[PDB]
Parts: sequence; C-alpha cells; structure tokens
Amino acid sequence: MNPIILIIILMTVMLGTIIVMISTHWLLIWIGFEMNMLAIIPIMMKKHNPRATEASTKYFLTQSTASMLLMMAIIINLMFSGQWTVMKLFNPMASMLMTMALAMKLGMAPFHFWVPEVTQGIPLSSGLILLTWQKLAPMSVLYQILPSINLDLILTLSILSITIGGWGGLNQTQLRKIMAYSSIAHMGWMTAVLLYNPTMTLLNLIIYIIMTSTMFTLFMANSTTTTLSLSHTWNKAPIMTILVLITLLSMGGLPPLSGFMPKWMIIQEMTKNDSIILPTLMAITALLNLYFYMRLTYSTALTMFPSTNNMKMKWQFPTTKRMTLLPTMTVLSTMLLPLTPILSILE
Amino acid sequence: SGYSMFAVGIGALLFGYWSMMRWNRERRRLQIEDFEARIALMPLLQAEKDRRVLQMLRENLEEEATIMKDVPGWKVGESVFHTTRWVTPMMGELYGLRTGEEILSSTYGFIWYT
Amino acid sequence: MNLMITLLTNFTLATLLVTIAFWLPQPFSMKFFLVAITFLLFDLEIALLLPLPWASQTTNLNTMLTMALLLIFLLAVSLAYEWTQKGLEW
Amino acid sequence: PFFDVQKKLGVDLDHWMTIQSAEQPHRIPARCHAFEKEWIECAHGIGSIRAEKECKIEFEDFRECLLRQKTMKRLNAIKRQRDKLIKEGKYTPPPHHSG
Amino acid sequence: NVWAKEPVLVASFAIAGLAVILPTLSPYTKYSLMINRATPYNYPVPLRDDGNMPDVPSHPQDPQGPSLEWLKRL
Amino acid sequence: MSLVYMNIMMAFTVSLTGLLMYRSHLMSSLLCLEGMMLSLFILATLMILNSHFTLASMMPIILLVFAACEAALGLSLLVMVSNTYGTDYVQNLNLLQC
Amino acid sequence: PGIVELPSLEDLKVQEVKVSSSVLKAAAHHYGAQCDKPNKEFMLCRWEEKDPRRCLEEGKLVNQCALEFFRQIKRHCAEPFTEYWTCIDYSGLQLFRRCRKEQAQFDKCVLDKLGWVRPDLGELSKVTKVKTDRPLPENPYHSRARPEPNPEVEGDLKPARHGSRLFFWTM
Amino acid sequence: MMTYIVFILSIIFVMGFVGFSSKPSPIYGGLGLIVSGGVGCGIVLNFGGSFLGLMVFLIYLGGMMVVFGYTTAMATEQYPSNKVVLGTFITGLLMEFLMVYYVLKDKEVEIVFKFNGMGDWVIYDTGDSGFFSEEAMGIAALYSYGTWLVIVTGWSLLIGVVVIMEITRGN
Amino acid sequence: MFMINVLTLIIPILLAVAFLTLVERKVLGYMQFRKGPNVVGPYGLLQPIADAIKLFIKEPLRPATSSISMFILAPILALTLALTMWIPLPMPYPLINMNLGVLFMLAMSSLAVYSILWSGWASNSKYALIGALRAVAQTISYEVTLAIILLSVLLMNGSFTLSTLIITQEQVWLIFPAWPLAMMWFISTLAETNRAPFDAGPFALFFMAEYANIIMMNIFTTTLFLGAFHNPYMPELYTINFTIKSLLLSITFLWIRASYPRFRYDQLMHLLWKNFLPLTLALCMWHVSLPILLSSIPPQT
Repeated sequence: MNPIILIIILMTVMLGTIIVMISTHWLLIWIGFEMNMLAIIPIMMKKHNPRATEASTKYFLTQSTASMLLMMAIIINLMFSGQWTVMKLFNPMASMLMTMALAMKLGMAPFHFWVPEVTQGIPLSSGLILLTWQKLAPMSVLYQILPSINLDLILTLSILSITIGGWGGLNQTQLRKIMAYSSIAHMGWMTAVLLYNPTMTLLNLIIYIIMTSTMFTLFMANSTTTTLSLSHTWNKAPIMTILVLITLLSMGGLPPLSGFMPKWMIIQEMTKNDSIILPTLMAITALLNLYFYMRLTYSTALTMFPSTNNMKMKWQFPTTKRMTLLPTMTVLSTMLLPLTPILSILE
Repeated sequence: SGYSMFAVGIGALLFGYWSMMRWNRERRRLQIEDFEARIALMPLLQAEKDRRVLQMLRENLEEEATIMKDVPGWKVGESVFHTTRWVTPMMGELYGLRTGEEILSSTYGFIWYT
Repeated sequence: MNLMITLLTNFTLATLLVTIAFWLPQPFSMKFFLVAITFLLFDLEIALLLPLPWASQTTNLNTMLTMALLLIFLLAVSLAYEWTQKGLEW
Repeated sequence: PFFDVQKKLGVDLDHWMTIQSAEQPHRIPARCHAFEKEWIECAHGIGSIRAEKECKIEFEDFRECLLRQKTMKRLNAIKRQRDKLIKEGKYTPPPHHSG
Repeated sequence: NVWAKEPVLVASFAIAGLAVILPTLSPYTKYSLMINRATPYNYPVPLRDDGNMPDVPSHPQDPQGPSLEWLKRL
Repeated sequence: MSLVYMNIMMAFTVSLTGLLMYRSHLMSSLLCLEGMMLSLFILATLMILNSHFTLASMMPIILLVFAACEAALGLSLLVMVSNTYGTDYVQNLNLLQC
Repeated sequence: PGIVELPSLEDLKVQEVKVSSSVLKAAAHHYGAQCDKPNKEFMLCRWEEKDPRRCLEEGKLVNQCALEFFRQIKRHCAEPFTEYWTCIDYSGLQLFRRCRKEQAQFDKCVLDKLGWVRPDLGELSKVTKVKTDRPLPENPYHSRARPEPNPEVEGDLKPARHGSRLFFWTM
Repeated sequence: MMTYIVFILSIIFVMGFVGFSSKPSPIYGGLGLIVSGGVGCGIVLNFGGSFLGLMVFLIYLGGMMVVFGYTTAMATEQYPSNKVVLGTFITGLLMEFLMVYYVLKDKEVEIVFKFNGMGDWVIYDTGDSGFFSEEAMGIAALYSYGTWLVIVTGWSLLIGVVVIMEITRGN
Repeated sequence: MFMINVLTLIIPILLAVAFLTLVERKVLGYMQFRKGPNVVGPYGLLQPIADAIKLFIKEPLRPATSSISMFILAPILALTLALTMWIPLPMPYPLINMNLGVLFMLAMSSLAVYSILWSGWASNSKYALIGALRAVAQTISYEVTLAIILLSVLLMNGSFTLSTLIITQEQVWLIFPAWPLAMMWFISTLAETNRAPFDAGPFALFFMAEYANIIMMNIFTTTLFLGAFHNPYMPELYTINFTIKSLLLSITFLWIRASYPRFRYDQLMHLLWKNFLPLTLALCMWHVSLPILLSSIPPQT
C-alpha cells in the first residue's frame, strides 16, 4: 500500500473508465470493464479483515459473470451483422443479454444482492470510488446502445429497482447499506428515462455522484458506521450536523433544495410522452425512499441522543483531517435549484 | 584466460552473424524467384477455375431441373439474393449430391492432408 | 485425422500394454502459490510475444520494433518489480 | 457520453479492427466484402432509422451472404426431395461422374 | 563496483541497451525496408491504358519501371 | 446456419448453468467459468475462420489472455478465502449478512 | 428474385492444357516471356468487372496462348526440357536451387534456338499498362442509386427566442 | 468414420462440458475440462485453424489447468458417486441425445433460431489461392497495426502482477 | 501403409529406451571405476531385456485399489505423450509435415506436467505429494525460459515449419549465432528431463516416459542447433550424421549427469528467475533487434 502503488491503481481505474468512454470497438469496451474490475479489487482489502476478503469475493463473482455475459452478447452480435461498431444491435436476444449484463454490472433489483454486502465490509474510500466510477462508466455504454433496446427490459428493471431499493432500506441502521439501497434507487431513476431523453440520465448521474461525494465526505470527516456515532458527531461539532441535515434532505428530493432538479425534469421529459401512471408510481416510491433519510436526520441533528463522555477529552483535539472537496461540493449539490437551464450544458 | 575466452566467444559469435546474414539474403533472392513463379503461372489456373465452377453450376442446375419437377413454386435457377451479381458459390452449390468421397477429398482434403 | 490415426493406434497400444500389466500379475505455503500465478502471467505475455516471427516482415518495421521492445521491456519491468519488492523469496 | 478524443487527436487506434472492408495487412478481401461496401455506402450519411426503412434490401442481402441461411434451406430441400424420390424408386442417379 | 556484485544482470542491461540504441545507427535499416517492401505477394494488377504517364511500362522486360537490383549488387 | 454453432451455444448454456448453480465449492465454480471462457473462445474463433475476417482475429487470443488473468485473480482470492478459514466452502461465508 | 443466367456447355469447352503441375511450374519464366502479353487483357477484365461468365473469351485466348507456347517448346529446342522438369519433379517442394545445372543447359538451349531472355529478379512485378477494346464500366456492383442526401443546416445563428422557453428562467 | 467429423467432435465437446458441469470433485472437473479443451482444439483445427487453435492449447491446456489442479490439490481435498451429480449428468446426456435426435430426423431446431440440420462441410471456402496462411498473417498483425491494443494489454498484465502481489501481501 | 509407418516409428523407440538404460549404466561404469557389469548377456543386453520382463512380472505387494480412473489415466497419458511425440521431429523426412511443430512440442511438454500432477494426486495425500508439488513447480518454471529461447532461435528461421530450420542449417550451424542462448536452452533441457543436477506404479512405464522424453529432447536438440546437410535422393547420409550427433550429445548428457551434485530448491528457483530470466530477455530482444540491423529477415514463404 505504497502511495506510488495507490496512484498507479487509481490511474488504472481512470484509464479503464476512459477506455470505456472513448472507443468505437467492442473489445476495448470489454477490456475497459475488465481492467476496471482488476483495478478496483485492491482498493478493497486496504485493511486485512476477512470482511473485505469475502466482499471482494462476492463482487468478483458477480462482476465477472456480468463481463462474460457481455462477451456472449457481443459474440452473438458478430454472429449476426458483422462489425465491431458501437451502435444499434441486430438481435433482440443479443440486446437482451447485453442489458442484463450491464444490469448485473451496475445493479438492478433481481441483481442487487451483491451491493449492500460489498459495501458493508469495506472502508468508505473504496465504497466511494466503486459507487461513483462503477455507476458512471456503463451509463456511457447504455447511452451509446440506446436505439436498439427492448423497452420492457429497461423499464421492468427500473421500476423493480426503485421499489426494491426503497423497500429494502427501511430496516437497516448501518450507514453503508442505506447508501447502497439509495444507489439502487438512483440507478432505477436513471435507467427508466434512458429510452426517452438520455440527457436527463447523464445529468442525474452528475447530480447523484456529487451527492454521494458529499455524503461520504461528511462520513470521512468523522469515522462513523452507525447512527449512534452520528449522534456523537452531533456532540463534537455543530456544522457537521446541519450539513448532514441539508445533504440528507437533498438526497430526499425536496423542491427548494437541489435534489429536486433530477426528479422533476425526469417527470417533465417522461410526461411529454403519454406515460403518466409510470411517473406517478415512480414518484410515490420516491416519497417512499425518503423515510430512512428522515429517520437518519432525526438521529443526527434534530433530536439529540445522550452521548458518552470522553467527548470532554475529544474537545481539545480539532477535526484535523483534510477533506477531498467538502464545501464546494456541498453548496453545488444543495444550492443549485435555479440553474435548471444548465440542463442544456450537455448536448 | 577470461579476457581471451570472452574475445574468442564474441569473435565466433560475430562470424556466425555475418555468415547467417549472407545466407539469408541469398535465401530472400530465391523466395522472390518463387513469387515470380506464382505470379507468371496464375492466369491459366484462374481460367481453369472459372471454367470448372461454371461447368458444375450448369450441370447442377440441370440436375435440379430434373429432381424438383414435383413441387409447387420452385423456379429452376432461383437466385437467393436480390442484387444481380456473380456471388462466389459456397461449395454446397458446387459440391452437392456427390455422396462422400469426392467432397471429403475437396472440402476437408487440405485440412487433414499434410 | 491422420495424426488422429497415429494417436489412436498409440493409445490402443499403450492401453493394451497397461491392461496386460495390471490384469496379468502371474498445510500449504504462499511461497508455493506465487510461482504458479507468476508462471501464468509471464506465460500469457509469452503468448502475446511468440507470434512475432510470423510478423517479422511488413511495411512498417519501426512500429513493430517499438511495440515488440515495449512488450519485452514491460515483461522486464514486472520481473524487476517483484524482484525489488522482495516478493519471490523464501 | 461518447467522447471523441478518438477523432480530435487524429489517431486511428480503433478504426481498423472495427469493420470489414478496411485495409487488411496483406491487401486481401473478405468473404462478403462488396455487400458491406454497398450497405455502408447506402447508409453513410443517414440517421439510422430511415437507414432501416431504406437500406433494408442490401442489409438482408449481406445477412444472407454472411450466414447463408436461405441457400442452405434450398440445398436441404433439394436433398430431402432427392431422398423421397430415391426411396420411391425413380432413377438411381448417374449425375455424379456422368450424365 | 557493480561488475563484481551481480555480473550477469549488468551484462544483460548492457546488451539490452545496445538492443535499444543500436537499430537507429545502422547502414542497413533502409535496405531492410526496401527488401521487405519489394516482394509481391498478390498479383500486380494491370490498369487502364493511358493518362500519358511516363511510367507504368507495357512490357515486363521494358526497363522504364521501378525495379530492384541491389539483391544481386550486395 | 452452421450446425456446430447450435451445439456450441448449447455447451455455453451448460457451462453457464454449471457456473450459476454450485454446491459447497468455489474451485469448481471458477473452473466452470474457465469452461465458459473456452466456449466463447471456440465460438468466436469458428466465426472469424468461416468469415475470412482476418484483421480482427485478435478477439480470440485477447479474450483468452484477459479472461485468463481474471482466472488468476480469482485463484488468488480463493487462496485468501481458504487462508482466513480452514476450507473454501460456499458455507462459512455466512457473515457480512444482507 | 431474378434467376441466374449461366452459359451452357456449348461454349465451355476449350482443349485444356493437360500437363501436370511439375512441368507447368518449371516452365514459368519463359511462359511469362514469350506469351503473357495478351493475358493481361484477361486479368484486367477480371479485376475491373468482377464477373466470370463475362471474360471467358479472353480465358480461351490465354488458354490457346499457353497451348501454342508448349507446342513451340515441343517443336524447337529441346528434348532435355523433359530432363529439366523430371529433375525438378522429385525434389519435394520445388526449390529452384536444387536442379540449376539443367536450368543453365535449358537457358543456353533457348538462347541458341529461340532467344527468350529470362526475366530478371524481380521483373515479373512492376505494374503494367494495357490498351483494351471494351469500355470501362460504371456501377459494377449491380446496386440501386443512393436514396437521399441529408439537408444540411447552414447559415448564421440568431440569439435564442426568449432564452430557454422552459417553465420560467426567461432569458 | 464419415463426413460429420466437426459435428461428432462438437458432440463429444458438449459431453465433456456436461461431464464437468454436473459439479464433481474439482480434480475430476479439471480432467473433464482437459478432455473438452482437447476436442475443442480438434474442432477449431478442423476449420483450420492452423495457428491459433494450437496456440491457445499451449495456454489453455498448457498454462492454466496446471495452476488450477495445483491450487485445487494444495488447498483442500475432501476425500469421500453422489446421486445428485449422477442425476444431473443423466439429464445433460438426455438433453444432448434429444437435441441430436431432433437435428437428425427433422429439418430445423428452434430455441429462437433456425439451424439447418446437416453436418456443415458447407458452408466453407471454395479453395482460394492463399499462399500466405490467412490467420497467421492475421496474428502477424498487432505489431504494425496494433498500437493501442498491445499497450493496454501489457498494461493490464503489469497491473495483474502488482494486484496479485498486493493481495498476497504486498510487498 | 501409413499404419506401417506408425509401427516403424513406435517399435524402435522401446528398444531405444531399454538400450539407453544399458548405455547409461555402462558409461557410468566406465566413467566411475566399476568396469562392468557385463556378465549377464554378452556385453550386457539380455540383462536389460530381462529387466524389462522382470518389471513386467514383479509381484505387486499391491496397494493400488485407490482411484481407478486417475490411476489408469496418469501412466497412459505419460506414455502416450512420450510415444507419440517423435512424429513432427524431422528425421530426414518427418512422419507428418506439420506447418507448426515446435509449439506442438511445448504443448505436449505441458501435458507431461499434467501427468506428473496426476501421479502426485494419486500418491495419496503424502509428503511424497508435497515433493511432487515441488517437482511440478520446478518443471513448470522452465517452460517459460525454454519457450522464449526457442522463440529467439526460430526467429532466424522465420517460420515454425522446421523444414525451414533444416534449410537455415546448411551454411553454418545455429550454435555459432547463438551460443549463450543454446547454453541456456541446454540447461533448460536438463531441468525439463527432471534429472540431476535438477531434482507408485507402473514405475517401469513412468521410467519409459522419462527416457523417451530425454531422447525426444536430444533429437530436438540435434535438429534445433546441430546437424548435417540434408541431401535429396540420399537420406541415409543425413540419418547417419544426425544419429551420430544425437548419440554424442546424449553421452555428454550422461557425462554431466555423473559429475555434479544436486541443487537445493531455494538455489534452484533463485537460479532460474534471477539468473536466466533477465538474460533470456536481453538475448531475445537482441535477436529481435538484429534482423533490422543486418537486413536479414527470414523468408516466411
């Protein structure tokens, strides 16, 4: 775990995502996903507990069978009209296998059984990098192969992802499983729009990555795994309280706060089609996945749990970490309501 | 004797390289003569190939015209394709209804000979 | 399939020989582990290298010189890396 | 996103493995070369939907070049009719090696 | 120095460094490219008659075309 | 439709079910993944051979070298799992619960 | 679809060159020397128009040129051309370096009674012109015309009408 | 002993995949994968298939199953067959025989496909005059065309080495 | 007549193995001062054929009712590799003209490693199994070095076809443009034959596999680096001089078997990696960068 070795491994994660983005050939797409896997395994097991070992095992088996299913879909594509271009496919079976491979790759509700387990037994830096980059990079591939997808695939997986990432989530007091179920709900919210206007999908990706970076930075400032530790971080410092308040209420998606720009613009360019029952079902489930955010907030910064002493001893020592980028990402993640015509930054 | 052994080893090595260089250039001259052989020989074999595949196509269309007179539809020489171009036959158009020995000599003959 | 004929004849000869020979009497070390994976990775890079002599004639010889030297230089980089980082020892 | 530093830098790293009818190492063709050349020159500057509704004929021609589905169907029907009439007992056939 | 510590490694680095440097400075690399280019695998196709080129000779015995001679001339 | 493709895709689905349903072992699961790799290799190689698609013959060799180093990573993870335990069962991974 | 047209065996019968591969490989350079001036009409026909059942007349002409060349090498010098190809015959794959004495004998023979200078390495190269009689073809890929161009959007652009035209945020 | 040799080798290939996909002891699984790899090499060589099919046999059955059986043997043994494995092998054999029977006595087989039921000696090439062994020149690319490709491949191999040593206790 | 060609390949190799056993034992007897033994049979030949029938007819003390399938597949694989792998070896005109044969040789060497591993697993969970696992490691760590050295010495052939190898070896040998690379290849053959200095049943058949593997590597050596000029319409001269060079190199292989102590396993792996593997890399990149220096790239036809 030398710093040169960590710089090399993070550079290979960057290189895997760039090779996913930049190529017009399927082999480099598969190599990008594969190098991203091979590099993201030793960001996990930065400790040496068996938790990280079993988590990396589960992630490796699910990630690798998703990669092999992807390669099966590409070889069926070359069995039909034969070229290695990143465009419209030429088989509903091949697009079926490919969307199921990417669904295992970034998490849908029949497929999400690895996500809370692999986020439980790892530190917060590894969870941050896997959530941000592993849910960033295949969205580019879905954005490239969107004109040749059977709709029932995407939309059934998206509805089911939102409702299962909502329902599973009202029963966890851990932090990382709450954040993983929130990730599943936002994968569903990005995926359901993808056949209608994908600018909404990429903008929702930007917003969710900024929100998750703020969340994990406010948990990196003070080492917490349970909500009782969040109440002790109420006691040690007051600004962490109000920022957990604002970022949780922006994960919830309330209108004056900047977590409503992803949901409501999706509602707009969903209902300029004739789909209305699907927006009202998705947005009632968006009412549903706010409750665990709200009990999190009631634990942190609205009521006050009684705290153990030795905070009397911790008061002499200020929080002398460095934050990655906390205040800029906080005010950009929460105060960005009236810049909705930065929607058109993207085409 | 170490410096002298190093010197005689490098000397024999360089002599080997020089002789191998000269023999490889004469070998390249002979390989260019082989390319001259295949270039000057080719159009006669191309003509024989064209005549033989057109002969099997005309024979096989007459064979089909005999063998399929008891079915609705079925014109006798139906192009599967839409565009009117000479597509290369697939060895099934060529070597059909031949029963075994000649098709094993012609299709898989090169693969398990030599 | 002619080598299949050879292989089948020698397999039948060896099998009849072995059946006559049998029917007529009348913990773990991690240092053991790394050698196999290191074999696996360098043998994969051998599989990358070894179509070089089929490639030895082309129009652009300098590109082949550059990428072939990059292949062997990366192989030496990985070997010297695990050499310096005290991995393959006992 | 589909970033195009691929096109901005002017490096042909991924435009040679990609499609048929490119420059092979020795200048040799493919099996269904001209079919893809006509299909690509049909659907070059077209927005991938009226490319479906207009370049469909050459696409089906290229597909039936590639897999050769209907030609093997025709060969199979020829052999099955051959079997039923040789079982019926008409003309033990001398089209092979003779007439 | 380093010749007495690990001699075979230093010898390998020296022959490797000449294997990197030495193919630049050579009087034979352009000869290698010419020998390698001028061998015809496929058929040199004929072409349409005249744009009045002072090239493309009509006879393979006619010396008006680019030919090789330095195979025989060492 | 090149009949051998039918049985090789059948073999792919066989190796896929052997990957997915598996009892009390991880080496057999990884070995069935290696078989699935071989299936993809053979299927893509018969396609590239019959289509004369010569410049993209890199797919079989690069597919197999990359999925081989996948298998190497999986073996190292299996050795780590059997190092932090006595055995390498699918059992005894029951901690880190959902 | 439109059925295919094939020439019958009223036309597809030229007397073949019924010599085997050994002597036909051994007699290569002089076959390129005297003959193979009119074969390039055949080969240019075949490469311009990708259609056999079209250039078969020139195939007949190159076949009779090869048969006349072998008749001329049978009539004139010499008889040890038989010795030359039976010397190159049994040498496995036919190296031109094994039986070279009789190649020199054959070259002295053909320079004595026929001329026929051997082509230098590598003068069976060097891309060649030829005049023809048939015209150069348009659309040799027998395909339809191009469907539609795309109407190109050009001209300068004005500032946008009232900014965004979203719900609000007017300008 | 007939024409359908690619079909017969594919049938014994599926036999081997079922024979280790019925979850045996892992060293018997390695034996079954060795048999499957040998007959798959036979398949790809019968399409010819000269270079690459035997190339990978050096890697797949030359550099993989050794490490597989190695880490199989030194980790655990579990010396005891079981009825569930034999039942799954019988079901796999029955699926094989049913697919063979419906290829034989029918025209087509649909999963969602139309497989024409006959051993594919056709389609296949019509004996084109190569003189350069097409797939060997194919793999004789990556070095004059493969600029980015071998760079990212060797890069992932170097990262594979450093990942293995880190997980097995870097440094 | 092709099965007769098979039989005339595979009948002399068994006699070759048994008479190799007598030759190695008697040349140990005339290097080390034991002038003998030669009493059984005139000049010692009936003693090897009776030794073969003795290992045939020996009382079993039978332990061998464990894991029938593996116990019947390990010796059958070892012997079928050792008995089938003289087919692409070009004794003057080879049995099968394979377009690529040296990679085929390396693949069958790795299958011999598989048979060693199967016998080790059939050795029933023992300190012998741990020793067999170390033998697997010291057999597998040299197919890297042997393949890379073979690659660079066939880079002057240009193709794998091995008749182009007998073309290249007429003017000078292939020992002079690569003497250190041939030296390291010879040491790698000493490692791959699993004999000194680099160190249940049927013991006679695994013995058979070892010695046929050794004569394969010696004939492959004599083709790869040494040899005589082949002459068409006279193959017997090439047969004579090829057999003489292979016999002399096998006697020198005995001459190095006799007079060296074994190596400790730490020294063996240290030796392999930290001495051969950078030096192979350097000699191989120099044999890559030499044809661009000398305008001599070999003609792949």
